Amino acid sequence: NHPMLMNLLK
Amino acid sequence: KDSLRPKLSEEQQHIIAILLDAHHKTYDPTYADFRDFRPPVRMDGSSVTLDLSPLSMLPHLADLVSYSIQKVIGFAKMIPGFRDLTSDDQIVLLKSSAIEVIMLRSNQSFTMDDMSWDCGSQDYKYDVTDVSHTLELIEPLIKFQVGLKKLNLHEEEHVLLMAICIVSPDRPGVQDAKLVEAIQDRLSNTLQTYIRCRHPPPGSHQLYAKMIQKLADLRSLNEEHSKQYRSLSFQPENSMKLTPLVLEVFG
Ligand SMILES: C=C1/C(=C\C=C2/CCC[C@]3(C)[C@@H]([C@H](C)C[C@H]4C[C@@](C)(O)C(=O)N4CCCCc4ccccc4)CC[C@@H]23)C[C@@H](O)C[C@@H]1O
Repeated sequence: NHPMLMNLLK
Repeated sequence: KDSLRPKLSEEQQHIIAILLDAHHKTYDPTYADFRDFRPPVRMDGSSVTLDLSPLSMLPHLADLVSYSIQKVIGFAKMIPGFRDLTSDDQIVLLKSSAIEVIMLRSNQSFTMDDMSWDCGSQDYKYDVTDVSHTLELIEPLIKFQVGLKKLNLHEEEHVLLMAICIVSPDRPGVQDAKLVEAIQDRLSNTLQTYIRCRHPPPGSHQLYAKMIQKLADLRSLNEEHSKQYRSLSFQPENSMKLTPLVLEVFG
């Protein structure tokens, strides 16, 4: 449930 | 027996070069991006008199924090070893340390001439009045920034402290604490060896112990920021003024 933070770590 | 003289190893010199470079790419000391934020509002629109709404600075500071979260993430990804972690541990480390790294890194713009964060112009100079029952957070915060500014850290020490902050193995939700601890140990030894070999006396006296105390001070500010944030974000009129990234990270 952290899609934006997860996207920034890609 | 002469092998006990501290010497900064080649890997330790690479770690410093990477953290310096990562911070130079993620912290713009000209603050040019601040123009993209929702404008700061201190004067009444009718602008020789002050605006009396206590949340008039919220759109601007919310955009500033949200932007700074992006830069902290960008810097953390360059921390040697951070990418060996699972994506869950990375998320747990950033969620926990984001507001602490923001307060650490803000010390670059903080000035003791008038105890404000000065980002190149008076539009982007933030004092206590702007950040303003938020004094529960702001008075400690300012005492913290003064104490940190007085340590007179080399840029090398400064970025190392930011990286040691992010990679804390005791953060809640961390799964692989042994791996996180090994990454932090490599950074801690770098900083301790850096101070002993590169930081001349007298400023280097007890410096590492003082820096670790600032990490301890940050925990208390983190909890304090958490209480203020949960009471602010509860009112829908105020959370409308937030950004999706801040809501996800701080919620
Ligand atoms: C963030 C940085 C900089 C400064 C950081 C500052 C100075 C301004 C005030 C900052 C952003 C603090 C925030 C306001 C904390 C804010 C941001 C927020 C929304 O996360 C929160 O809950 N806060 C504390 C509750 C305050 C509620 C309130 C807000 C506005 C007006 C009235 C009441 C936290 C760190 C401080 C400048 C530069 O060095 C870049 C750096 O990354």
